[PDB]
Amino acid sequence: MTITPQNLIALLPLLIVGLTVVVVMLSIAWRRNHFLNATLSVIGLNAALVSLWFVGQAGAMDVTPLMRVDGFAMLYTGLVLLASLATCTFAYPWLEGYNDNKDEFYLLVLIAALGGILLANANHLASLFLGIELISLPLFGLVGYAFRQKRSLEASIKYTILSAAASSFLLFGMALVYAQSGDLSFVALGKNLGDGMLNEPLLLAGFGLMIVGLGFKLSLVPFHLWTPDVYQGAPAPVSTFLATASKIAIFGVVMRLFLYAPVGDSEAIRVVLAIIAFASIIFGNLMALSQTNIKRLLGYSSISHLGYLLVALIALQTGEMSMEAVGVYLAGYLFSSLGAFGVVSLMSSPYRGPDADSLFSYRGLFWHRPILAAVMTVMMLSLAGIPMTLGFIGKFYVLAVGVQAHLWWLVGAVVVGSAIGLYYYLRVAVSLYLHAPEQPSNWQYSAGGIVVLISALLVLVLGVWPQPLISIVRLAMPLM
Amino acid sequence: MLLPWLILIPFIGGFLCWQTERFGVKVPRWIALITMGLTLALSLQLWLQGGYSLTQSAGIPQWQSEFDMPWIPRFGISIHLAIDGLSLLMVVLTGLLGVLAVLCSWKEIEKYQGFFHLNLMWILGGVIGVFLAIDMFLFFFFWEMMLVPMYFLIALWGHKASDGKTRITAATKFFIYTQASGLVMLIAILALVFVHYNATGVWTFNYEELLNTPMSSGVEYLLMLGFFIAFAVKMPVVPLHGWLPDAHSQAPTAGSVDLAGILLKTAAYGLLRFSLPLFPNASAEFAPIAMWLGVIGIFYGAWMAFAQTDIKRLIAYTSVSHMGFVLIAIYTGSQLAYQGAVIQMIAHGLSAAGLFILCGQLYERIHTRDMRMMGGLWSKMKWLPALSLFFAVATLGMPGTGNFVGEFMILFGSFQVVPVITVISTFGLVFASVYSLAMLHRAYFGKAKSQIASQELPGMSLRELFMILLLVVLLVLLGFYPQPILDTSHSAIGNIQQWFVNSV
Amino acid sequence: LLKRDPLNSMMNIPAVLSRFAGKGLLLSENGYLRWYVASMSIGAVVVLALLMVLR
Amino acid sequence: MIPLQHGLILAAILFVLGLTGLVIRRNLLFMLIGLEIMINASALAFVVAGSYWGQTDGQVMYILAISLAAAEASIGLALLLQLHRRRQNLNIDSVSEMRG
Ligand SMILES: CCCCCCCCCCCCCCCCCC(=O)OC[C@H](COP(=O)(O)OCCN)OC(=O)CCCCCCCCCCCCCCCCC
Ligand SMILES: CCCCCCCCCCCCCCCCCC(=O)OC[C@H](COP(=O)(O)OCCN)OC(=O)CCCCCCCCCCCCCCCCC
Ligand SMILES: CCCCCCCCCCCCCCCCCC(=O)OC[C@H](COP(=O)(O)OCCN)OC(=O)CCCCCCCCCCCCCCCCC
Ligand SMILES: CCCCCCCCCCCCCCCCCC(=O)OC[C@H](COP(=O)(O)OCCN)OC(=O)CCCCCCCCCCCCCCCCC
Ligand SMILES: CCCCCCCCCCCCCCCCCCCC
Ligand SMILES: CCCCCCCCCCCCCCCCCCCC
Repeated sequence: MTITPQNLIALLPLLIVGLTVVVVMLSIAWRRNHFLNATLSVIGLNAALVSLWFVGQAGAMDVTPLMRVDGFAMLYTGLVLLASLATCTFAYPWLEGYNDNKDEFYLLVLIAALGGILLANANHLASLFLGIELISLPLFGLVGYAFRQKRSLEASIKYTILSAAASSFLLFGMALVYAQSGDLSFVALGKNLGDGMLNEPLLLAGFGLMIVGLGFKLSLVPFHLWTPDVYQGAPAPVSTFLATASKIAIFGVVMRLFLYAPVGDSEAIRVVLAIIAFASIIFGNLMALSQTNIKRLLGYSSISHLGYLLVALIALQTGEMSMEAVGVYLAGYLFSSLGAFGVVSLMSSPYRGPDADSLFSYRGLFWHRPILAAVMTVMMLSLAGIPMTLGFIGKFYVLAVGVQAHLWWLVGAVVVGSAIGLYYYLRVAVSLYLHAPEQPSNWQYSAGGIVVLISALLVLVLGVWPQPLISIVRLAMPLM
Repeated sequence: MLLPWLILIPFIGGFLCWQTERFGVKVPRWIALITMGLTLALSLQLWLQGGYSLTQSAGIPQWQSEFDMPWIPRFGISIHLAIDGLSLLMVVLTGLLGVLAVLCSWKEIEKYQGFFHLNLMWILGGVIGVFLAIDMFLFFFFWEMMLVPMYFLIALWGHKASDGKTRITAATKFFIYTQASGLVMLIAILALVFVHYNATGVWTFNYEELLNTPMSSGVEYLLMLGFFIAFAVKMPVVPLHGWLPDAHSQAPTAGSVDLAGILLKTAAYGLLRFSLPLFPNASAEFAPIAMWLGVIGIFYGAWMAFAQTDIKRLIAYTSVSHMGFVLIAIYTGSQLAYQGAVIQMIAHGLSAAGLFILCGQLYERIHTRDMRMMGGLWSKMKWLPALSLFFAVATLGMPGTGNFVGEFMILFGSFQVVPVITVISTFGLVFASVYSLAMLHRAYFGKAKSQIASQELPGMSLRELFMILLLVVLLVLLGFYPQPILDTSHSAIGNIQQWFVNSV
Repeated sequence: LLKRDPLNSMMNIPAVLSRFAGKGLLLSENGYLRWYVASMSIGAVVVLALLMVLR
Repeated sequence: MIPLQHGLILAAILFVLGLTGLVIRRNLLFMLIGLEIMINASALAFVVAGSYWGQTDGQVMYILAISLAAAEASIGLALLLQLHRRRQNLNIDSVSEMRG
């Protein structure tokens, strides 16, 4: 369909991020300046947030056969933009330690944010596929940005090969779904069925291959083995972006796909997703038990937390507040992961070159970085689902949503995985305060410290008083 | 209106203890003392003005004081506090033990002392919030909120003679036990709230409205089992007791941390307030299993206490056996056994506080806890062995101390309800005398078994001696004149019992 | 017979099972990209077979 | 007159052969070749489905698919060249340093 000016108003964050990509690229073409290009990128992302306010002042409508903009899309756009802004802020000191070109980083972060926004508004299989690829390829660049280092090149090769394979799986599944149902829009996948014929074998096989691709992207068992290697090998701001923005955007488009598709309330797909959620929770928590590397530990943590989110997704076509639970949990998980990966990024910045080691060495962090240790232990308590943290509010939402839908196996899985998480998260948070024998001064490092401190304060305050976040998420509802 | 201040004065006091460390390294102890004294004074003022002795039973709900303020209105969650006689007795007891814990941390002045006092005050405020909250989410929030300062007190400020990894192991075991049991309770709470929402149509976590929720016997049994698992971890009920002696042994060696966090029994109160009224039919069906678990707890705790070579683990298993007696008392339908349970909870608090303070003083004098390395200490110390003799005599169940009053009222009511269990439990009293005399013989009587015991040790200070003598006076007065406590708890206990027996 | 707490040990054995299961699951993280592709294809086979069985 | 089943079966055969080539080959270049076979097979499946319905959306999905194929072939060959110039070895089992 044609694009009216109101439709152009509803595309405002997408347009502003694309224009920021063009402007930053032309500025690099003018002169290779780190500060100006980083500033232009963060100005473009903040302008995209203000454009989200302007989009909210407009209506909720279908801008294309491809895109649909509503409060759901606005919430996920805001989450992706916050994650991208935090990634740029954490990236500046680390890139200040870098030696090669250091503005293509911000260009790639902007293009990945553009893909996240497209997935936030995606109402079509074409827009879903394109948003996944626009997330993925800049992350191929960003994970191997320090390709002279062995670990970053290894993580880049693994992520590139496995994401190309997963995109092939997703595209073949989309092709089988389109072979069954003549339309590629979300609301028409399974529409031409009735009288108990919703489980068409070709439609289920197509959704299975799409589940393979998306479950690679979400680090769900058994498509999870890439996660600790890529999280450990990637640069720490890249690990921050990969943990927050990619997972949030892909899970949002999966939420909308299962909300809108008439095949979403299928018993077979629900049982398969229940198996995947159970295995993801238990396996991620069990594999994170004996990890001394903080980044591998957060990779397995991401596996288990996406399992909890999947549990909230399974109850979507039965209950009502599954969308609200996913929103609250995703806000809490975003802020906790931003704090944890930002502490990891700040202590690993500036970049020490490809030859020097990059181990975190979090033991006894309090005796020389007390504020970062306090932020890190708040984040470790939040990822554990401890009360007085927003992670507990998300976990409580997941438990309430599971109890309402009689998903008792998943409820018991959440309880057991939470106990295992208690063990390893408390191990990290108490190793922060022990005594270690042995083993800045610019405002961008201070900006990263302020970002992790504000994330910690948000986690604590919204864990004590979660009503504002619930009220914000509840008014961000999609088209029914 | 004073209940929010009963919770908030410990939190504000802990924050001021943390902040006023810059004014001096020996400053925050005075702030902690002042705030715990303020909390105790406010509890005593609520006791005096409440008129609990003249209150007659009128049925649940019946609150002497109440406070309500919306917290999460989406789920119908509100900060909803209420106090009656049982909650008031528990709040006065935790205020008194908090003052004792501040006084026991005196003359331990190191770096980050203000954060130690902050953790202590937050544990105490969480305990008070557990005793005051009468909606499910706030009760669960206070139930799980105590575990983080407790974990960091055990792991970071713990027993300095340990390996360092043993303290972390004990603290992690405690945290995993209590938090997993709490999560099971949260599942039971959420399922009860959803059953009520399907039955009526309005979201609520309020305890008053969640009463008389129509549900089948199996669902009610499952909800009762979730609540009981959470309370049975912290009661402790065997086999879920294993966190307790490890948490006591690896606790900070002043002994104040035991009184602040481990010594009090919020789980018996939790059973009385949220298990019998919310699920009376399920509790009535579960009563034989719970009473046999109590008998097993009595005998297992006595046998474990006899076999210890460490004093702190001996006192911990003593606590396990006494809580087995209380657990037997709770699942009867006797007002007399419930009053005995209340007296036994208070008496166990006083006697275990005295025993743990005396053990901490003995350890700071002889630098070991092994009873094989100590002996003949009656001839070497001035005050400690005689007071330890008194407190072992009190935990034995001696008439003249409140432990006897509580235990024998429990046994009288239980014999009126279940005679065989009462017979076996009185033989458990014989086993209690056996382990108390074993500890006294191994520690203070005989010949010295090492060179550290063959020396004259310094006497106790005036502060430690006076707070131990305060505990002695309180136990003796509770043994000889327990009537004010019974008159305080009578109306609440009668409400619980009449709700429990009229609905079955 | 009870001087080393037996009930505590039979409540400790879930931690032993969890540690054993974690060590067993960590064998799949061998770092080999061909095994990661193979595990993705195995998961695809399992998901498709479960969907066809459940119908 | 050409069945939809036959075109989809042809695309499935090519996809499975590309996945097998991706798994069994230890050289990274042949892994990239198998990836190209897989993405071309999925694009062929989209073209078959679009031709069955008489819609232009199948060829549009093909165009997006080959845009992805071109860009990720470029990225994968750049990473292959980097691996070759840093190790003088294209064995994918040698680049396995990070492990659980
Ligand atoms: C404080 C609690 C915690 C907050 C955490 C937030 C995390 C996510 C951030 C983005 C969330 C955006 C959610 C927006 C949902 C809006 C849903 C909706 O329908 O809004 C419509 C409303 C106008 O009302 P109405 O009359 O309905 O409009 C239709 C008229 N045709 O229009 C609106 O409501 C407009 C909404 C504009 C939002 C602008 C946001 C700007 C960015 C703020 C960032 C703050 C810093 C956070 C990070 C700290 C450091 C890490
Ligand atoms: C490891 C710890 C975690 C363990 C796993 C999590 C708990 C598992 C609970 C399994 C429950 C099995 C229920 C089987 C029947 C389900 C279908 C059914 O008919 O349910 C009955 C009822 C809904 O039917 P309806 O007609 O609406 O009746 C309303 C009045 N009840 O249903 C309802 O009204 C609600 C039913 C609620 C069931 C209990 C939920 C609370 C669980 C408490 C803790 C776990 C059990 C005890 C501890 C075990 C050991 C850890
Ligand atoms: C009576 C039956 C009915 C009631 C059931 C009630 C269930 C909830 C309450 C009981 C929970 C029991 C938990 C037992 C384990 C407690 C944790 C523990 O012991 O941690 C210490 C230990 C670390 O110490 P260490 O072994 O020295 O170090 C090895 C690593 N270097 O840690 C480790 O070795 C690894 C610890 C991994 C994480 C903890 C284990 C979680 C297991 C699932 C928890 C839920 C269990 C549900 C019920 C199961 C059957 C009872
Ligand atoms: C890592 C490895 C280790 C960690 C993981 C280990 C396993 C963890 C999970 C353990 C718990 C498993 C699930 C237990 C609950 C089973 C629920 C069930 O079977 O419900 C069926 C039925 C539901 O009620 P329904 O019949 O529908 O009611 C309508 C009319 N009556 O129910 C009923 O009708 C009532 C049934 C009551 C009896 C079943 C509950 C048994 C609970 C066992 C634990 C408690 C035992 C007693 C207390 C011990 C001390 C705490
Ligand atoms: C309610 C928030 C809980 C999480 C944050 C915890 C950190 C608070 C601020 C830092 C305080 C650190 C104190 C460390 C004392 C270590 C003493 C060791 C020697 C005894
Ligand atoms: C290795 C970790 C394994 C964790 C397993 C957790 C299992 C928790 C208990 C689940 C119990 C589910 C019972 C469902 C009964 C449904 C009955 C329906 C009747 C209509």
